[PDB]
Amino acid sequence: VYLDRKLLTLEDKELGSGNFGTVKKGYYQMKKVVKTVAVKILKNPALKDELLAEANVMQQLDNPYIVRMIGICEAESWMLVMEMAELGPLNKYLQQNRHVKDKNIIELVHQVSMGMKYLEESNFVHRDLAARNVLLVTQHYAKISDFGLSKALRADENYYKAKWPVKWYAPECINYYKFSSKSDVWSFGVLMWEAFSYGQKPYRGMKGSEVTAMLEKGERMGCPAGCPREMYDLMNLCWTYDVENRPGFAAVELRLRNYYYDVVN
Ligand SMILES: Cc1cn(-c2ccnc(Nc3cc(C)c(OCCN4CCCC4)c(C)c3)n2)cc1CN1CC(O)C1
Repeated sequence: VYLDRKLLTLEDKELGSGNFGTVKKGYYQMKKVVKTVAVKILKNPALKDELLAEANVMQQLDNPYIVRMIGICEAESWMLVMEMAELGPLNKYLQQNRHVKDKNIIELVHQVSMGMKYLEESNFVHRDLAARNVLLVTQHYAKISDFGLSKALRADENYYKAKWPVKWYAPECINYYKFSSKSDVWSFGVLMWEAFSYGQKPYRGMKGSEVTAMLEKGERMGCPAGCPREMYDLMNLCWTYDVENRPGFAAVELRLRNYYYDVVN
């Protein structure tokens, strides 16, 4: 799972840019066929362990609706090589594809729920589940990306305990610093609202404490325009305040599954 640098060929263009460095499109030369890849390149304080951690999480993961890691490449700077989802972030796609029918959005978010169902079974917490971190291969095929804040849970516990996306975070994450798969279900609820709002930002114009204050009164984001009423119930079900009463992805996937096939039938 260590890749040869002379086989890789990177573009000059950047896809994304953070403190890590860059994300660039490229081509990894396989047996005969050449595979297209998205490569996360590094920019020097020992934040190289953070990248190794992300690679180590993706190494263990293996699922249709998760971004696959091809391997690591030590050359000039550290590089996390992944398979290429050509259409990009879900939020940005839906922003500039308003024609996308509501059936198609149910399909795309149900795919995310199945990836998180696997993530829950595999005992990993994502901790950054947003519409920006869902990448599209096709209009009808999504993958969950960005495992930089992801943690593998121990066999005895069922939460991790700790620059946060407060708008995607559950009450227990803000108050108690406790991250479980139920905390990701909360984030999936915000991700659903994002998708049915066509990539609109949640809690628009509000600060973290104002969002925290709003949610404590029992006030939740309203049903976005054209969103099916059964899908909006699932958002509010994902936004259960109590951690224990909130459903896991098994339940979230099962409702999205059943509802989806009453639309296509
Ligand atoms: C670690 C990582 C892997 N990737 C990946 C992983 C696999 N595939 C891709 N493909 C991809 C990724 C992006 C960010 C993307 O948008 C760049 C295209 N946008 C259009 C105009 C500005 C850039 C497109 C069209 C394709 N990215 C992205 C990231 C960074 N995450 C994505 C999240 O938004 C920040």
